[PDB]
This record gives sequence, C-alpha cells and structure tokens, in this order.
Amino acid sequence: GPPSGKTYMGWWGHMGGPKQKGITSYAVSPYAQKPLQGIFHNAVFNSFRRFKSQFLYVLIPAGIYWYWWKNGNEYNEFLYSKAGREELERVNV
Amino acid sequence: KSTYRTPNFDDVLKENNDADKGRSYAYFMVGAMGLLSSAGAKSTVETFISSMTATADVLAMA
Amino acid sequence: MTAAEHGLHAPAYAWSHNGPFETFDHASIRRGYQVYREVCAACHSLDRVAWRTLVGVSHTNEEVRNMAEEFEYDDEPDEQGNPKKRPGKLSDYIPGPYPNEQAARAANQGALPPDLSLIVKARHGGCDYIFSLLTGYPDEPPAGVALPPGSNYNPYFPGGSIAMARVLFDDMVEYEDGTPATTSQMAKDVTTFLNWCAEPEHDERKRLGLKTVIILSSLYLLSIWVKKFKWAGIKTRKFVFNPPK
Amino acid sequence: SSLYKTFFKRNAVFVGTIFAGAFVFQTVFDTAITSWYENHNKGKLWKDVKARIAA
Amino acid sequence: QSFTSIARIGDYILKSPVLSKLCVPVANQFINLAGYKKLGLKFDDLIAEENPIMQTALRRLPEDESYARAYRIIRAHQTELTHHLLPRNEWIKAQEDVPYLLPYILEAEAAAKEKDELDNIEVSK
Amino acid sequence: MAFRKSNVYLSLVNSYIIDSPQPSSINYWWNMGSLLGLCLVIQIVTGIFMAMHYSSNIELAFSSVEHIMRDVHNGYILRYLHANGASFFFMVMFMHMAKGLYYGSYRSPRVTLWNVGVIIFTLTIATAFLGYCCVYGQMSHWGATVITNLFSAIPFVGNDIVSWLWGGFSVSNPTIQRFFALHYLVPFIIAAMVIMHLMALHIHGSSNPLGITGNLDRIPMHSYFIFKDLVTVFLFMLILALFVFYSPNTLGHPDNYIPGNPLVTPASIVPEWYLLPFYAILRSIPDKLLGVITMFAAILVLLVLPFTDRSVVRGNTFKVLSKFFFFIFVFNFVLLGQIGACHVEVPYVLMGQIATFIYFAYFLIIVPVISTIENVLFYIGRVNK
Amino acid sequence: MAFRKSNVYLSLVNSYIIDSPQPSSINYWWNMGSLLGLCLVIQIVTGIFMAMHYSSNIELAFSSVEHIMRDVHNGYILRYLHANGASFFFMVMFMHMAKGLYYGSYRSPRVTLWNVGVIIFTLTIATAFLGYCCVYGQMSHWGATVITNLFSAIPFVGNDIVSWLWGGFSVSNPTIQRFFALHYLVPFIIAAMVIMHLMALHIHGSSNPLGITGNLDRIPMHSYFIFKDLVTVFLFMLILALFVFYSPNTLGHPDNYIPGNPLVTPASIVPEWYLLPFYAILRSIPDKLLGVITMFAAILVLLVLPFTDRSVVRGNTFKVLSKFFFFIFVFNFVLLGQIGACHVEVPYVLMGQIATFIYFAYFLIIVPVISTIENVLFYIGRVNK
Ligand code: HEM
Ligand code: HEM
Ligand code: HEM
Ligand code: HEM
Ligand code: HEM
Ligand SMILES: COc1c(O)c(C)c(C/C=C(\C)CC/C=C(\C)CC/C=C(/C)CC/C=C(\C)CC/C=C(\C)CCC=C(C)C)c(O)c1OC
Ligand SMILES: COc1c(O)c(C)c(C/C=C(\C)CC/C=C(\C)CC/C=C(/C)CC/C=C(\C)CC/C=C(\C)CCC=C(C)C)c(O)c1OC
Ligand SMILES: C/C=C(C)/C=C/C=C/C(OC)[C@@H](C)[C@H](OC)[C@@H](C)CCc1oc2c(O)c(OC)cc(OC)c2c(=O)c1C
Ligand SMILES: C/C=C(C)/C=C/C=C/C(OC)[C@@H](C)[C@H](OC)[C@@H](C)CCc1oc2c(O)c(OC)cc(OC)c2c(=O)c1C
Repeated sequence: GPPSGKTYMGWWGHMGGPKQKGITSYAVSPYAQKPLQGIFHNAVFNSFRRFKSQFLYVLIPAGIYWYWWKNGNEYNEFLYSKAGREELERVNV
Repeated sequence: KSTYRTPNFDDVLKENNDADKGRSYAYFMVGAMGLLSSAGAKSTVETFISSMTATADVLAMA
Repeated sequence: MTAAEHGLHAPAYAWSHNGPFETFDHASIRRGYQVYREVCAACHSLDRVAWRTLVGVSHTNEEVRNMAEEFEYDDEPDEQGNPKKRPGKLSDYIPGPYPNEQAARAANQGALPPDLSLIVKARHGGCDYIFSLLTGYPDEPPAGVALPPGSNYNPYFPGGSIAMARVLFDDMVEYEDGTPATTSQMAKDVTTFLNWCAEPEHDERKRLGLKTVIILSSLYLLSIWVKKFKWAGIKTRKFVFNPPK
Repeated sequence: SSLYKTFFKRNAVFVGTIFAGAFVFQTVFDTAITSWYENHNKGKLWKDVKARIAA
Repeated sequence: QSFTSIARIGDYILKSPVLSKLCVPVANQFINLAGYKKLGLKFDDLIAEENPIMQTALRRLPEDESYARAYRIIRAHQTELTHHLLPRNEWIKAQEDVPYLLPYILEAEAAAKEKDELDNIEVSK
Repeated sequence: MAFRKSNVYLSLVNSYIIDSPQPSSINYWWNMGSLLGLCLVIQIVTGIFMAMHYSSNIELAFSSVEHIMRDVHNGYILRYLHANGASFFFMVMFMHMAKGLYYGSYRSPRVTLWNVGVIIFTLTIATAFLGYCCVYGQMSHWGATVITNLFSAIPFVGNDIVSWLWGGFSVSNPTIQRFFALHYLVPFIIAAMVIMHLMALHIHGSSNPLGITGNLDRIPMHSYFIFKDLVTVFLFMLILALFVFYSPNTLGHPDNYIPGNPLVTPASIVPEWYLLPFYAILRSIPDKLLGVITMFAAILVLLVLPFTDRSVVRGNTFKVLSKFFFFIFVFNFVLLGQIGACHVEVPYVLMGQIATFIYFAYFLIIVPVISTIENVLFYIGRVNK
Repeated sequence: MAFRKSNVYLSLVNSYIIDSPQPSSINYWWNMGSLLGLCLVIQIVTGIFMAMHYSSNIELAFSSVEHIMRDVHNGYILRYLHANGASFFFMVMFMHMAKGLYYGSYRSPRVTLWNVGVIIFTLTIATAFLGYCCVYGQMSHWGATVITNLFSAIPFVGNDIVSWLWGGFSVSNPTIQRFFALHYLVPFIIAAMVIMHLMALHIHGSSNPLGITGNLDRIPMHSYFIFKDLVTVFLFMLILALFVFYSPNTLGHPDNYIPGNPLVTPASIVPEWYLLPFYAILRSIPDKLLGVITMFAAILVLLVLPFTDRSVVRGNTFKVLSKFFFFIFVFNFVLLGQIGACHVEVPYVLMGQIATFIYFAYFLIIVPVISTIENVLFYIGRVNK
C-alpha cells in the first residue's frame, strides 16, 4: 500500500525478535486449575518480599524529606511565638 | 530433558474429583460482575438523563 | 504567622450529622430556622434559599406558605402599567434585610454582613468554626489587646477583631418545641440549619453514596477474581530449554 | 458448586438473564438500603419530627 | 554513552592498582544489589537494543549464544510476571556473567566511527 | 480473514484493543493510561451536561453553578464528579509521568511519544485553569488575574497581550465568557493529541519493567489486559465515589464558595493543589520575569531527559543509585507542593529555593552524572583486564 | 525513504494529500468535498470566536447577538460569515450528493462511503437547526417548537420525550441553553464522521466520470489537484464574499430580527431555504404521524439506491434515459422547495403531493425499471443471435 517506516516491533508471525529454537513451553487450562482459594499457605510468605529490596530506596529519601519538613515547620512556629520575636527580627529582612 | 516429560503442575491442578468446580465458580463470578455492571450502567445513564428533566425551580403552579 | 493573625483553631464537636451513615437532625434544622428568623435575619440575607425547599425538611407545606405570605414581593404591572406588590409564594427566595450593599454597610458601622447561604462551606472548619465563633466571645479581650472602636474581640476570627458583636444570649428565643434556649443550644441549631442551607442534598447524597460504594466495592473484588482466573494459564506457565545441536 | 449446575448447567449466564436480574436487583437493593438508612437515622428524620407537630 | 567510552574509563581504572583496588569492590557490590542475576540474566542481556549498533551486534552473535539470550530473556519475563525470583541454584553466577556481546558492540562502534571519519575527511594541498 | 480484521473501522479497534501484542510482564503501573482515557471521558460527559445549565455572564456564572447544585436533578453529582475528577485526572497523570520517568519510557525509540505527552500535560493544565475560572468564585477571579498576568512579563508587548486576553481593563465579563468558550474547546484538542499519542505508542509498542525487548513473548491485549484494566477502573471509581459522595469539597478551596470580588484579594488565597509545586518554583525567584521563565522551564525541562540520560540500559529496575535519586526527586516534588501551600516566611523561602535547585539539578546534573557512573560500575564489575 | 513517508504523522498527510493516486480524468465536480471541509472549518472557527461574546440565557440571547453585530470589532463579519456560510455549506453538500447520484458513487465498493455520508447529512441538518435556535428570534422560537414536536408523534412516550427535550412546559430558558451546548458539540462529531468518511474513501479511491476503473492511469494528488482545488476555493470565497459584504440577509428571514414571542406565531413563518423540500414533503401528508414518518423516510431512502440501481455500469454518462430522469429528479426537488415556500392553497397542495410521489418513485420505481431497460437495450443493440 502506502509505504512504511521500519520499527522495532512487528506483528504476530513477524514480531521482530531473534529466531527461537530449543525453548519448549507448557501450560494448563485455567478451567482445570484450583479455584482461587489457593494463594495463602503457599503464597503470602512468598510475596511481601518485593519491598524488602525496595523499602530503603523509598524510606530513606522519605525520611530525609520528612525530617527536613518537620524541622523547618517547628522553627517557623518558634519564630512567631513570643519567645522567638527577637530571633524573628534578626532573621527576617 | 525430554519434551515428552511434562513438568510438575501438581501445586496448581485441582485434584479433580469435582470436574466443574472452577467452571461453576468462574461463571458465577463472571455472571455476577455482568449483573452488577448492567445495573450500574443503568443507574449511571438514568442519572445523566434525568438531569435534563425540568429543574426544581421551574415547576411553577400558575 | 502569629497565632492571633491565624485565629484560634476551632475544636471538633460531635455533630449528629458527622459520619457516613448520618442524616441531618431535622428538629435541629427546624429550631435553627427560628433562631435565624428572630436573631440573624435582622442583618444577614439568605438569598439562595427558596421557601419551597423548607417543605418536607423542617416545615409543612402550610407553615411555609404562611411564612412566605408575610413578605411582599414585586409583581407584574397592572393593565395600565403602574407597579404593584404581591404576597410571597413558595417559588420565592427568602428575602434579605437590606435593599442594597450601601444600606447594609450604613446599618453596621460600614461592615458588610455576608449572606449565609453558603457560609458553612465558605469557611475552613465548617460547622465547628461557625459554632465556635458564636459561642466564643469573651466578656473582656486578653490583656494588651487594643480593639478598634466599633470592633469586637473573638479568638476564632483571624486577627481577633470582628465587626459582629455577640448576639446570642440565654433565653432570647422561645423554642416552639419546649427546648431550653441556651446560647450553645441556639448556636448548635442555627449552625445545623446553615449547613442544610449550604448542603440541601446532604441526606440524599449519603444514601446514594452507600449504594454506589457497595456496588463498586463488589465489582472491584469480583474483577480481581475474574482477572486471576483469566490469567491462570499464563501465571503458571513453565519453560524448558534444551540447547540446539 | 452444584447450585450452579441446577440453574445454568455448566453454561455461562446469558445476557438476557443478566439484564433481567439487573432490573430485579435495582428495586430490591434500593428498598433494602433505604430501609436500613431511615432506620439507622430514626429520630432525626422529618418523618419522625412531623409526628410531634400538629397545626 | 558509547561502549568505547565506558571501556576507556573502565580499563584505566582496572589497570591502575590504586583505583582498581578501591573501585572494583564498590562495583561488585553494586552488581549484586542490582539483582538481575536473581532473574537469570547476564548484564549484556540488559543493554537497550533498539539502535543500529546493537542490531548489528546481535546479528553477528553466534547461533548458540543467540538461542541462550532468547531463553534467558523469556525466563526473566515469566519470573517477573509471577513476582518471584528464580531458585538460587538457577541464578547467574559471577563466572557466567561475562561480557559476551561487548566485543561485537565495540567492533561495530569502531566501524561506524571510521565511516563517520571518512565521510567527513578534509583534504590539504 | 476475521471481520474484525477486514473491516475498515473494526481493524483499527482490533489492532489497538484486541490483537495488540503486549509484553507479558507489564505490571499495574501500565494501567494508568487507560485510566487517563476514562478521566478524559468523565470530564467531557459531565461538562457537557452541566453546560446545558450554565451561564457564562459574569453576573450569572456563580449563581448558575449554585443552580446546578440546588435545582438540577443530580446536579451536585455532576459538579462534584467534574471537580473531583479534575483532581483525580492530575493524580493519575503524575503517576503516568512518574512511571515513564522510572522505567525510561521517554527513551529512544519513544521520544516522540514522550514529547506529545508533555504537550498534553500543558494543555490539561490550561484546560483546568479555564474551568476553574468559570465558577467565578474568589479563587476564580484572582486565579484568572494572576495567570493572565504571567504574560505581562513578556518584553515590550506584554501588557498588550494581557488586555487582549482580558478583552478590557481588567478580568471582567468578556474574560469569563471567552474562558468558558475556550474551556469547552480545549478538551477536544486534548482528545486529538491523545490519538497522536496512541499512534506513536502503536508503532513501537509498550515498554516493560525489565527495560529490555518485549518481542520474544507477547500476549494479546484482549482478555488479559482488558480484564486487568477493569480491576483498576473499578478501584479508581470506588475511590472517586468516596470523595464525590462522602467528602466532595476536601480537595478544593472554601474561598471559591464566595463570589468573585474585584476589590478584595483574600489573605487565604492558595492555588489548586496540583498547581502548588509549580507555584512554589515561581515564588522562589524574587524577580518577576525570571520567576515566570523558571516556572515554565520546570515543565519544558522534561524534554531534556532523553539526552541527559546517558545510561546504556532503559529504566531504573536494576540501578541502585538511580532508584535512590528518583525517590529524592519524587519527595522533593511533594515538598515543593507543601512549600507552595505555606506562607512566604523564613524557613520556607529558603527551603523552596533549595528544592527548586534540586528539581532542575535532577535532570541537568544528577541523571547524567549518576548514569555515567553506573555505566562504568557495570563494566568494571565483570571485566577482568 | 523520504521523511514525508517515514514519519508517523506525516505519512498520513502524504498518503491522503500528497502521493494519493487520483484518476486522471476526474472533473471539477470532484472539487466539492474539499469545499465541504473548508466549510466545516469556516463554521467552527467563526462560531468559537462568536461564542466568546454570546449568552445563551433566553433573556439575553437575542441581545447578545445584536451585541456581536454592533459592539464586537468585525462582529458583523463573523456573524454574517457563519450565517451565510451555513447556507453555502448546504448548497455545496447538495451538489456533492447530486454528483454522487449522477456518477453512481454510491455503488459497490463505495456503499459504506455513501452510508457515512448520509449520517453526516442528518448531523449537519441537526447542527444548523440548533444554531438557528440560538439567535432566539421569532423563527428560532417556533422552529424549536415545531421541530421538537416532531417527536410527539411517537406512540405513547412521545410527549414525554418532548418535555424532556424542552426541560419544562414549553420552549424556554432550559431549552435554549441546552441547544447552545449541543450546537457547540455536534460540529466535532461531524468532524469525526468526516474522518471516517475519508477512511472509506481511501481504501477504494475516488471514482471518475467514465464510471470505469481508474487503476490504469493515476496522477498524484499533489500539485495537480491541490492547485485545481485552489481554483474552486477562491471562486467559492469570492461568491461567499459577495453575499457577506453586499447582501448578507438575502438568504435569511426578516422575522428573525424580531425577538421570540411565545404568544404569537407570525403569519409569515417560513423554514430556512435548505429545509424547504423536506418541509413540503411533510406538509403534503394530511396526517400528523404519517407526515413526520414520510419526511424522515425522504432522507433514509437515499440508503436504498445501491440496491435499486440494477444497471451493470456505474454512472449516468453513457445512459440516455437515466440522464433524463436524473434531471427530472433534480428539478422535482427544486419544485418541492418552491412549494415549501408557498401557502397551503389549492394548486399548491396537489402539486406538492404529486412532487412528493415523484421523489420516492425515483428511487423505488424509476431507477430499477429504467436501469433494467437500459441493461437490455445495451445487449440487443450489439448481439446478433
Ligand atoms: C445569628 C445567630 C447570626 C449568625 C449565625 C451570624 C453568623 C455570622 C458569620 C458566620 C459571619 C461571618 C464571619 C466570618 O467572616 O468568618 C458573620 C459576620 C457578620 N455578622 Fe453575623 N451572625 C448572626 C447575627 C448577626 C446580627 C443580628 C448582626 C447585625 C447586628 C450581625 C452582623 C454581622 C456583621 C456586621 C458581620 C461582619 C463581620 C466582619 O466583617 O468583621 N450578625 N455573622
Ligand atoms: C479535560 C477536560 C476537562 C477538565 C480537566 C476540566 C476541569 C474543570 C475544572 C477544574 C473546573 C472547575 C471545577 C469546580 O467547580 O471547582 C471545571 C468547570 C466546568 N467545566 Fe470543565 N473540565 C474539562 C472539560 C469540560 C468540558 C468539555 C466541558 C463542556 C462544556 C466543561 C464544562 C465545565 C463547566 C460547565 C464548568 C463549571 C461547572 C463547575 O464549576 O463544575 N468542562 N472544569
Ligand atoms: C490525557 C493523557 C494521556 C493519555 C490518555 C495517555 C494514554 C497512554 C496509554 C493508553 C499508554 C499505554 C499504557 C500505559 O503505559 O499506561 C500510554 C503510554 C505512555 N505515555 Fe501516555 N497518556 C497521557 C498522557 C501522557 C503524559 C502527560 C506523558 C508524559 C509527559 C505520557 C507519556 C507516555 C509514555 C512515555 C508512554 C509509554 C510508557 C511505556 O510503555 O513504558 N503520557 N499513554
Ligand atoms: C457545521 C458547523 C456549524 C453549522 C452548520 C452552524 C450553523 C449555524 C446556524 C445556521 C446559525 C444561525 C445563523 C444566524 O444567525 O442566522 C448558527 C449560530 C451560531 N453558531 Fe453555529 N454552526 C456550526 C458550528 C458552530 C460552532 C462549532 C460553534 C461554536 C460555539 C457555533 C456557534 C454559534 C453561535 C455562537 C451562534 C449564534 C450567533 C449567530 O446567530 O450567528 N456554531 N450556527
Ligand atoms: C461535511 C461533509 C462531507 C465532507 C467533508 C466530504 C468530503 C469528501 C471528499 C474529500 C471526497 C473526495 C472528493 C470528492 O469526490 O468530492 C468525498 C467523496 C465522496 N463523498 Fe463526501 N463528504 C461530505 C459529505 C457527504 C455526503 C452528505 C454524501 C452523501 C450522502 C457523501 C458522499 C460521498 C461519496 C459517495 C463520495 C465518492 C464520490 C466518487 O468518488 O465518485 N459525502 N467526500
Ligand atoms: C500498547 O498499549 C496500550 C494500548 O494501545 C491501549 C489501547 C490500551 C488500552 C487503553 C485505551 C484503549 C484508552 C483509549 C481511550 C481513548 C483514546 C479516548 C479519547 C477521548 C475522548 C474524550 C473520546 C471522545 C468522546 C466524546 C466526544 C464524548 C461523547 C459525548 C456524548 C455521548 C454526549 C451525550 C449527551 C447528549 C445530551 C446527547 C493499553 O492499555 C495499552 O497498554 C497496556
Ligand atoms: C481520494 O480523494 C480525495 C482525498 O482523499 C482528499 C484528501 C482530497 C482533498 C480534500 C481534503 C484533504 C479535505 C480535508 C479536510 C478535513 C478532513 C477537515 C476536518 C474538519 C475540521 C473541523 C478540522 C478541525 C478543526 C478545529 C478543531 C478548529 C481549530 C480551532 C482553532 C485554531 C481556534 C483558534 C482560536 C483561539 C481563540 C485560540 C481530495 O480532493 C480527494 O479527491 C479529489
Ligand atoms: C487562554 C488561556 C490562558 C491565558 C492561560 C493558560 C496558560 C497558563 C498556564 O499553564 C498552561 C498556567 C496555569 C501555569 O502554568 C505554568 C500554572 C502552573 C499556574 C500556576 C499558578 O497558579 C495560581 C493559581 O491557580 C491561583 O489560584 C488562586 C493563584 C495564583 O497566585 C497566587 C497562582 C500562581 O501564582 C501560579 C504560578
Ligand atoms: C437536540 C436536537 C433535536 C431535538 C432535533 C434534531 C433533529 C431534527 C431534524 O433533522 C435532523 C429536523 C431539523 C428535520 O429533519 C427531518 C428538518 C428537515 C426540519 C424541517 C422543518 O423545519 C421547519 C423550520 O425550520 C421552521 O422554522 C421556522 C418551521 C417549521 O414549521 C413551520 C419547520 C417544519 O415544519 C419542518 C418539517
């Protein structure tokens, strides 16, 4: 038809992957499988894994920013109380 | 390994003494989702359609 | 910012309409209307509330009709074109005390009493704030506070200096249902009434929410199950590699 | 379950039955909820306040 | 960033025994934390392939390595979607985590760099 | 062939929604895009039904919205869906963008996809501002005033642009009537840009959490991801429902229940929450022109990431330093928003200026430096010469 | 390959507008479609700029249009472009349709193309009616009244539809505000249908005046038909300009310079000219229900032509009887419109009933009979046994 730019994805039968040989896959009908009362007993000590790896990447930046926020806030509170109106005059303009 | 030697699926396979166990569960779930969706869609359509009916302030008894 | 400039944080009272399953108390709404009529209406308009919305909420069809007819509204000119007036009907909006803004400022030392139709939604703190303001006038300002002439002190108002004096005093209203008209009782009632004015759909809205949340919850739990079923072949799929010669 | 295999017998539920069940649900569910709701709020409703007024 | 450039910097560090003893332990620990070996991948399996250098390189890979990369990638996707890692005895060991594609990449970058040089050569008389 | 393939209209549907080959391993983070299409539909449908009852005249606009709230059957549901839906539209857009950032979705060959996304984001921000003005509450009037004035910073012809945008001496009837007309239009331009977004998506397909090729194991969109989308569609609706029915005003500002007043700017004025990080960035620069330049640049700098990401692998899944600094970026962005909600006062002004620096330094400095270091670390950890 | 081919967005432009293979012999009758796209653009652009100044409240609508006429700089140009452009939009649509009728463009394999066209026509008629109501002159009010009442003819639930469409007891403020909102929407749905129209056009290409294959001699759209389109674009603009500047009210009705009055229907009420043939058809049936059924059927019967054209060649170019009866159809259609403009009086009522019959008989009787006869005439004139 109208031509076409070459891409990095094709379609079923010519996806653009490398030639596959030697790999054999197996599967079983959902119909033949245990109705979903399985997970648990086999899979709940399993997961809750992927966040043992991750929680530090989230928590430590979170901690840094929460600490930094709490500190600046408590300082602003002091500045606008009676006790701090002297420091307020100093740091303001 | 020989491709005729099928890997173990015993952890997943329902020990089949009841044949239509997963089918009856799946079709009940699929059926119930279909029911509550249709009722939801009906209610959503009626909500919008009724917003076009005469507003509370224009129903004057002259 | 200083605490005075911020205003005192209003505390959380146990309003009977707080909570997902709770309707307004309609007896409190009924009473609150009386407090509005007999105290507040002298300075505060209620422009967005039509008489008809009272019917079936706080009053009967008959009661509201009598109340509306106590007021005169402009009517269509007669056969000859001269203007003429009319008793009020249910289609009319509750009339305000002043004809224009300039007349309202004249009667209040130059200050403008806001319309109260939305006042509960137009302030942080909502019912807690309105109530606390009305019951929170100290007999004397804290020491050192120099109040402008014509101003009043109230810790819950930002800046402390408010142009409305305390107006609620014990037993200035004779509740039609026998209830002791203490100042905190009257405050509780108007505030409940003003929440209804601002949110007339409240009771019905929460009833619809209850149905909507139950259906959607079920649909959520259901779709999880259906997804897992439709994915079971893919999730338990197994591969083997036998490297080619 | 064998409760399914009595009504629908290993076949899925069909749209017509789904649509029909939905009309039934709508009415039943609404009454059940309104009932619970009005009961939970007994005392506070206009229904209840009107029972204490007469003029 | 080209692999020619990563190789330049990396080899400089690897030779000078000041840096070599300082960095490689850091790098070794970074690689273990990365976690790709627990999915059954080698680092070179991770290189973004949607460019001409990497397509040239993958084209030139011997058959047996190609089929092996294909299996490791498919096995990684399947494990990822089950939210598991492989059994530890299936993990890629450090001895196996070789730069198998690197020589083909470096070769293709040099060929490409020369063409760019020759297409733009000036002449002096 | 099957009719769904052979028919001219259905084949579009088939290639985008039914047979479209998806990488087997995409996770629930790839559900946000369908949720954005859903959001766009909710906003358009509820807006059209409200438009039927809305008057754009500056005398009538606020009351016409009160009329929708009070007199229109289910009117409060339409308005609360629209208002809360706009917020949910931004929550999900930020997540869609953050997903793209984390997994290197902006990378080649999806640069065009990313750039069109940045345009949609600008258009969506402009659309919500136009809608917010239509209420004509206090926040509406001063929002319209402040934001149209952004253009006064333009050298020589800036005040001319502003008076042209206003249609007069100040924000008035001309202004609100044209902002309604424009608010109606731009959603349809966003719809056309979404189609262009999906066109660029289709030629390369989705990426996946491993950052490598998906070509070796695809499964069809239909069934698997249609029903997987359904899971998050309902969860999305559940939560939106909890706000609309139980807490409809929690995400807005009480001052916009006060009719706009040209003579008085409330002390309590605060931008809409989804605009706060950008507001903070502008407020941190004590110069008019440079304030508005830096704020716009905070959006355009998103365009720079395909070039400053020097890594040789797509995405952060196997990158220890990049993961860490990504979350520094996210929480820095939340801080920018918390600063925006605060007063221009001592600790806050400095914190905002430092957070602003961190925001830009991420794209221009941290990512190029760190991705280079990670490149080299990957190499010397395996090569033995 | 060339960038115009390789780029995802430009290749669409290239395949539709630049390299698109056209049959060498298409004549100026094939210029109408581009003129329709141009019309759609003129209507949308001028409508949006006017919307900026328009108030849909029933108290303000007529005055807000007078405000556009008097106070808005170049406002009279926008309004007159919009109003006269709507008329020109119909002139060109009738010609585009008549072209299709004559050259057998509705035939296989372009049936889908034709059917989508019929939908666009219905949508365009509904859009112009919605706009006409927005003026709220006398013709606006009674047009809205008469046309919403079309639906009251529906068995049992008809008056319920009408009161729902009105939003009350009669055509009032609810009605005009929702008709403006709808008038703004439907042009964009027409735009999406035009894209679907061009999609079906693209897979089979244009037909040509000979009615045979174009595959043996194509020339590119670009240059040849781009510049050929330009010729009729300017001629179209010239003539539209003569009306807009020199005769801006000649195609409208003087009664719509009178504000709508719910108590008085002018004796001089006449539909817009482009609706007259259909009006006449309805008026010819002395029954309420059957009047509105027959009128709608006069539009739907266009769908029947691919089946009742029995000929074995596409188009009327080499068909003596078909050419003759085609022009009977055209001039019969003009008569229907001249009857519509007349009083319900003696000669006219009968003439309208006979012209109505001729209208339907063309599709259902004349074309099948005549095309069969012509089939046989072509055969026995050459076969010698
Ligand atoms: C009757 C019990 C009553 C109520 C209720 C009430 C409420 C009220 C509110 C909530 C405000 C707004 C305060 C704010 O800005 O947060 C307000 C303001 C004013 N009022 Fe009032 N008010 C009640 C009664 C009365 C009466 C009878 C008068 C007139 C004598 C009066 C006056 C005013 C004025 C003036 C203000 C303006 C405050 C300011 O701008 O400083 N109110 N009221
Ligand atoms: C991407 C789409 C859209 C977004 C993000 C959006 C957002 C908004 C926002 C933020 C508001 C103010 C909400 C508030 O009341 O606080 C608003 C108001 C409004 N919008 Fe939209 N809008 C969109 C599309 C539309 C469309 C297509 C229409 C159609 C006319 C429309 C009509 C209106 C109207 C009538 C109002 C005023 C009523 C109200 O305040 O809710 N909107 N919109
Ligand atoms: C109304 C707005 C938008 C819509 C409807 C939309 C829709 C989609 C859809 C359906 C997908 C595929 C599924 C997914 O990955 O979630 C997608 C992918 C993508 N979108 Fe958007 N999008 C929108 C806005 C944006 C924005 C604002 C950006 C970035 C600035 C963006 C960047 C991307 C990218 C880079 C991808 C590819 C992700 C990957 O495969 O790794 N989009 N979008
Ligand atoms: C296919 C597109 C359209 C057609 C055929 C069309 C047709 C019409 C017609 C017949 C009128 C009445 C003209 C008269 O004054 O006598 C009208 C009025 C109007 N239209 Fe449109 N229209 C279209 C699109 C639009 C769009 C997208 C807008 C955008 C809001 C719009 C806004 C208006 C306004 C504001 C009026 C009242 C001003 C006036 O009377 O001219 N129109 N339209
Ligand atoms: C806004 C309206 C429309 C637009 C923009 C449009 C546009 C086009 C364009 C660009 C062409 C190709 C050039 C030409 O043949 O003129 C075309 C062809 C065609 N259109 Fe339309 N059209 C519209 C409405 C209609 C209607 C109302 C019908 C019929 C009920 C229709 C029937 C056809 C047919 C059958 C063809 C093919 C003609 C042939 O090649 O012999 N169109 N149209
Ligand atoms: C390869 O990656 C993909 C992928 O391609 C797709 C498609 C999906 C699935 C997601 C989608 C298909 C989203 C699609 C949605 C859109 C493109 C929507 C575009 C926007 C719109 C606003 C639609 C246009 C709507 C209107 C004009 C509104 C209609 C108005 C009406 C009916 C008014 C009615 C009222 C009256 C009074 C008449 C994926 O999930 C995905 O990755 C996993
Ligand atoms: C095989 O046959 C063909 C053929 O395919 C083509 C393409 C042509 C040539 C004709 C065309 C390409 C027509 C094309 C035009 C369209 C499809 C137009 C679709 C309609 C629209 C309304 C466009 C969308 C427009 C808008 C949203 C308006 C933009 C609004 C703006 C800028 C508002 C600005 C204002 C402010 C205040 C910001 C032929 O002639 C032909 O046969 C000879
Ligand atoms: C016809 C269309 C026109 C003229 C305008 C469209 C384009 C403009 C924008 O982006 C597209 C623009 C919204 C901007 O984007 C950089 C946003 C981040 C705005 C951020 C923003 O919000 C505020 C706001 O909401 C307020 O409310 C009460 C008040 C405000 O001051 C106190 C602000 C404010 O100081 C800023 C910077
Ligand atoms: C929300 C949208 C709604 C409810 C309506 C849209 C759909 C309706 C149509 O088609 C789409 C409709 C326009 C119809 O189509 C059969 C046209 C041919 C109308 C023909 C028409 O015009 C008249 C007109 O203009 C008038 O003006 C003064 C007065 C009229 O009486 C005297 C008429 C009239 O008697 C008829 C039949």
